[PDB]
Amino acid sequence: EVSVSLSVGFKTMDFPAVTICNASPFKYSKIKHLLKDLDELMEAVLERILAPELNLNFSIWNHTPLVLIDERNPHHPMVLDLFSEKICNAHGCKMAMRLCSLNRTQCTFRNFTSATQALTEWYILQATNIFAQVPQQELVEMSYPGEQMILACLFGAEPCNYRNFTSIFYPHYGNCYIFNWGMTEKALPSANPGTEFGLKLILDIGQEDYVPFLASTAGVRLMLHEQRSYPFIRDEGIYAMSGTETSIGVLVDKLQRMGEPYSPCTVNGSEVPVQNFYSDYNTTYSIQACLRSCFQDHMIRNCNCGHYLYPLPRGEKYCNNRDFPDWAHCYSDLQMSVAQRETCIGMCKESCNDTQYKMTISMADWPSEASEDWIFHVLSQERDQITLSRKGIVKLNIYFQEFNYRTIEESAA
Amino acid sequence: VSVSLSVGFKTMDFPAVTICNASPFKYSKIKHLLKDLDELMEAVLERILAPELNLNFSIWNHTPLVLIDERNPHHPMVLDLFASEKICNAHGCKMAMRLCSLNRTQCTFRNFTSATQALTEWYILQATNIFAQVPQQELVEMSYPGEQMILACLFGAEPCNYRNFTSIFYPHYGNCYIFNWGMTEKALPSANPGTEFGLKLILDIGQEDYVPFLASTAGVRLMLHEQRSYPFIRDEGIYAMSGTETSIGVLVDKLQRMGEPYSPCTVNGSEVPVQNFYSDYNTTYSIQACLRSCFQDHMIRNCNCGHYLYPLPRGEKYCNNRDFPDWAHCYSDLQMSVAQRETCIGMCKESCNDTQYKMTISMADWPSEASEDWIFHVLSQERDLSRKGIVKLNIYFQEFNYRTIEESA
Amino acid sequence: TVSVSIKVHFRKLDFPAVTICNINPYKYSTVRHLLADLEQETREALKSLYGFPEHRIPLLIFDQVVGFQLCSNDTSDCATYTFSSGINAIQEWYKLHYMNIMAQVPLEKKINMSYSAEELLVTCFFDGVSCDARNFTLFHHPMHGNCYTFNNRENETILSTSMGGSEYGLQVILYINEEEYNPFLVSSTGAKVIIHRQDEYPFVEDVGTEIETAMVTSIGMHLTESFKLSEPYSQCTEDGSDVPIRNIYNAAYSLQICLHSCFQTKMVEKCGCAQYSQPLPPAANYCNYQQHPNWMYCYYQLHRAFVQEELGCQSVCKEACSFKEWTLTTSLAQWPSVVSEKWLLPVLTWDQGKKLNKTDLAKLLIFYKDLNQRSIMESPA
Ligand SMILES: *[C@@H]1O[C@H](CO)[C@@H](O[C@@H]2O[C@H](CO)[C@@H](O)[C@H](O)[C@H]2NC(C)=O)[C@H](O)[C@H]1NC(C)=O
Ligand SMILES: *[C@@H]1O[C@H](CO)[C@@H](O[C@@H]2O[C@H](CO)[C@@H](O)[C@H](O)[C@H]2NC(C)=O)[C@H](O)[C@H]1NC(C)=O
Ligand SMILES: *[C@@H]1O[C@H](CO)[C@@H](O[C@@H]2O[C@H](CO)[C@@H](O)[C@H](O)[C@H]2NC(C)=O)[C@H](O)[C@H]1NC(C)=O
Ligand SMILES: *[C@@H]1O[C@H](CO)[C@@H](O)[C@H](O)[C@H]1NC(C)=O
Ligand SMILES: *[C@@H]1O[C@H](CO)[C@@H](O)[C@H](O)[C@H]1NC(C)=O
Ligand SMILES: *[C@@H]1O[C@H](CO)[C@@H](O)[C@H](O)[C@H]1NC(C)=O
Ligand SMILES: *[C@@H]1O[C@H](CO)[C@@H](O)[C@H](O)[C@H]1NC(C)=O
Repeated sequence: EVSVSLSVGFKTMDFPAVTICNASPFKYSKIKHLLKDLDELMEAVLERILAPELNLNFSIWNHTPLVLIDERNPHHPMVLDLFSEKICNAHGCKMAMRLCSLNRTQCTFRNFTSATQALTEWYILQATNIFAQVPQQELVEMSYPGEQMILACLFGAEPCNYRNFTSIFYPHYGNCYIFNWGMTEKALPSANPGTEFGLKLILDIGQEDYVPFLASTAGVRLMLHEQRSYPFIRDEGIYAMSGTETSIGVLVDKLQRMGEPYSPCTVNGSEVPVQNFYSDYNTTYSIQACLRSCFQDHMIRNCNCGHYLYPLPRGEKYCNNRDFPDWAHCYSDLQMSVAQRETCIGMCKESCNDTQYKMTISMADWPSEASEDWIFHVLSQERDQITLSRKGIVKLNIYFQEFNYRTIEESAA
Repeated sequence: VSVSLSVGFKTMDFPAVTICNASPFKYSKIKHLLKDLDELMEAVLERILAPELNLNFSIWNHTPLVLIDERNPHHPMVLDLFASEKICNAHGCKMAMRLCSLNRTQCTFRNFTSATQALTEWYILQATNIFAQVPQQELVEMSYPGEQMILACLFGAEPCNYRNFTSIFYPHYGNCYIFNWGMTEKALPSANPGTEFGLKLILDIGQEDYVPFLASTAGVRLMLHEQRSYPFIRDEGIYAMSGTETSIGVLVDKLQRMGEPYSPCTVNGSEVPVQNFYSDYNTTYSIQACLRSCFQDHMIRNCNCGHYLYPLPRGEKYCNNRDFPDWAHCYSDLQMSVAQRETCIGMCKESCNDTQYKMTISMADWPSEASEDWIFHVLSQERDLSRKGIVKLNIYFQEFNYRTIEESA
Repeated sequence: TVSVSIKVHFRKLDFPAVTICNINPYKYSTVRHLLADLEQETREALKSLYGFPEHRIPLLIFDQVVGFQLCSNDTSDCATYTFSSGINAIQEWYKLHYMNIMAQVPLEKKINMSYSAEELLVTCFFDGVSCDARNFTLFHHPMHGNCYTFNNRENETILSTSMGGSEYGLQVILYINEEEYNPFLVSSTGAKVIIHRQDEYPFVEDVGTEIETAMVTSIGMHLTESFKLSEPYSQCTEDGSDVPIRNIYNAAYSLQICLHSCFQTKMVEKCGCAQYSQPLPPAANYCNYQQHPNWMYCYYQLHRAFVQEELGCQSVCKEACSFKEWTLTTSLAQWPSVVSEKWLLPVLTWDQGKKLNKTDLAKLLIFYKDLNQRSIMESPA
């Protein structure tokens, strides 16, 4: 038998680890030399849809071509490759990707009701087939640098620099910068609430240099997490707009359970059967890392290659249309299999420390119209340089609320 | 002792709501005091923005900005702003405020890596040193008046105006206006959730009249708090964005402690020496008000003057570089002094009831494009205005409007 | 005495019902034929009072201070409302007359005049697979017109989330036709959304989070439950089965449903007619100026009594013992980005079948941040 107890208030503790990413994975001016064939084909696809009355690298097209499927005639539904001459958008018509495999002898569609989503998903798949062929230490160089992003930083009263952030390549968002990770330095504590004693940032989005067909949303991604824990920012993260001062008040809501003799959770990675592919980051155990390692294991066994959005064990290769032609078919098969998702859930233990950095988020315009000129003129000098604009700059404060913890804990009777 | 936790909805007094403009003063009203500091701030920007390009050196000498250059560890050096004229921004170069005392025979630095932070903090100190010399009865006349701030007010369906708000002067933010404070009238109860029964405000930012080099965020400061408590806007307040309708759902979250036989907390302020108050009103006790009120005792012992951002005794004086030249350094010593921190934290004590108002924020563009031009014509006619100069603000109870944690023996 | 305990689970998780509304209830050009006289009178009032170029209850001026008064029949008394701003005068007077016009129009016609699901929804996408206007249920609300509910329809199994995060939740793009807004009723441009149980009434007029156009709104959420004990331990009910009040919302019991049902019943007692803002109780009529010419003052008195708890509703209705909540984390970003406007807006208007303006659109993401379901249980010792 276990008895629960509850504690609430303010306590001095390590300030959360904050990870900053840009909403675009790459700098278009630095990666357009790889994507030019795909961009020319994407604009030809858009012209075929939008302006049909008006050569291309069809080796890209034949990987997963988009098809119109027209069912306006129940006795003769007809499927047509995109390549008056109008494509159908009536109530009986849908748009799909033809995912073919085994020398194309047997294959299936992935279906969309709308062209905007069909084109988004098609381009993401094709761009992934291109990025998976670039070595990661070169792929890092055509993403956003800490020099460009972190215009100013100040923690409490201590000045700060982009060299205070640990850098990782999170393949869906490119380079990400982690403040106060507590990995190779001692983590910073704080002992007072309010913005005056918190993290103060000014960030440059570089919005005009986005990849046009990937970066549909503009802002930074943010995530608060424990020291020495991996930032799964595609699940947990929030956005922040440019042109505003965003203020985030943090409260650490924690729930601590008893271990194996009382519940099936774990305090370590031990006696979990899944091989942890995030181990090379030296991070602490997490159910999220276990689930993704389980998926990447199934991927490496069924497709014979690993997917680009996940880490990779030492002997394997990422999936390419050049090396592994069937990869898109088998990857969609795995990605959509709910039985596979439940298998990983049934295989990974969850950790006994559940913790949530609860946030109250508020916003206002920044700079004011009166204090605009001199702030942008001075911000232009904060780098070795001018290429700056209001639509690019975020002002961001992160701080502890008056009560900064709520802990619920189990104890043995 | 052991607690019990509960959540629900009940009829109760609506929060007190403090409305405050982001800029503390109207530039058109105060720029005659700040002229000689603005002329110097323009020159300080010339030597940073366009270094290849008459000064009041008495304003500069109070706390210069200096370049600290330590790229060459064998010979690190510090230089006043007053192969190139360019001040270095590279890694290893810091821009810092030279705080000094005793005819500059002792000094200390406040370090910044970024020039936009250094200039913001330099000006705010030099401005503060000027406001401290204006009597509050006159300094309150240079800030935004209530009748210009509150354009329209409606509580559920009861109409209100700027005269339903209690005026206070909070030196960091200028005039603030408090709704439903319960100080000179009975507080209003609210018995329904949702926006239709909440407080509905239309507010004017007056953005064309902000001070250029100070208070550089555009919006209204906002705080929800208890009846008859003083609003510490800085610490638990938020901003609200202009050009939008901001909707704020409220939940009253409480902690009730067991008291003396079990804990050191107090029922009211009668046990504690809270001598200094921000205003003449009979506001309730709080540990936050005690710590701030205690800091000023130690600063009036040590620096012989009280700080502008803090309360003041009945007959003492605010700090000026005219009367108290060393005050700028002396204040920075007190912030770092462990003895000052630990002695006030020892004097003050928690309250038995501990209430916090939690908020859920949402936003939408306002007005609608269809109602925009009759809205702004009516608001223009009634002053005898533009989208990004106006705020609409709704504050209402959530479906569950209280959460309580109660200690028991 | 009782023992509290906490059970946390990680497993595939049912998705809530999501009710989405436009802030504006009807496409104005469609209702303008009903509201033509009221628009004429309102523009005459604006031209009379404020020079703007542009019958039982007139608009008035007082020693300018502008207002109106609501009067009783069997005595000389009236409740007089005087506003220090013309915006409140005009908006509140217009809404009085608007609600007394719309209360007389038949529901069959109101449902046809408001938005269709194919108009409100440009795209929908859930769990990585396509979704369509046919996946939403109609929810007609008297102050928001046709609202539409995701993941709540008859004889279909509830949709469940087996993967957390933004990519596998509900993603929907909304068309918010702001050139067809009503000039005097609706002064805020956007949409609203409620997250609720499948058997729970959304009350989208009260507590809905608001969606801004030219923006992507990212509603990440966690699930938490609480289970209290009824009597002897607490004066609380698991169901509506043992409270005297009749439920009129055709939805599972909750305290606000009980309080509103009690008040709507007290109105059918005292004023002889039902308030149009709320569902119609059995065998009643909505109030309007021609059949119930003095209901304004009756409602005023009755609600004043309710706030002073004189009607008993607050003591008769009880808290519900089982409680489920989704703790939302709303956050916003600009959408489309300035580089993606070049192709997103053309393809979005092709997906409708003029070019869309960036401010006519809003993108909404609703997702479980993680599959962790917390619960707090109370049990006898
Ligand atoms: C994608 O859509 C296509 C077309 O609607 C589906 O293909 C049809 O599936 C039915 C049921 O198996 C068959 O009877 C038809 O003959 C198919 N038509 C064609 C042209 O192949 C397909 O099943 C859908 N696939 C997915 C994964 O949604
Ligand atoms: C704003 O202040 C006015 C008074 O200046 C309040 O009006 C009074 O309201 C009470 C009821 O609460 C009446 O008995 C008085 O007769 C009213 N006086 C006048 C002169 O009308 C008004 O209620 C206040 N509004 C709010 C929302 O607080
Ligand atoms: C949206 O509604 C459609 C139609 O009710 C659903 O279509 C069914 O989807 C399942 C797989 O999820 C198929 O096995 C059925 O054959 C489909 N029926 C028809 C008539 O096509 C669809 O699942 C719904 N999608 C969502 C996300 O709710
Ligand atoms: C098509 O584009 C790819 C890059 O995406 C390139 O490697 C290939 O050589 C191109 N094919 C032709 C025929 O130009
Ligand atoms: C986990 O929870 C227990 C609860 O007592 C706590 O002691 C421990 O520090 C928490 N964290 C880790 C990493 O074990
Ligand atoms: C400089 O400014 C001070 C106010 O701080 C003023 O008293 C003095 O007269 C000024 N001197 C000159 C030369 O402008
Ligand atoms: C504190 O809370 C209790 C709750 O019953 C109340 O009676 C009391 O008046 C409140 N205030 C003080 C100062 O104790």
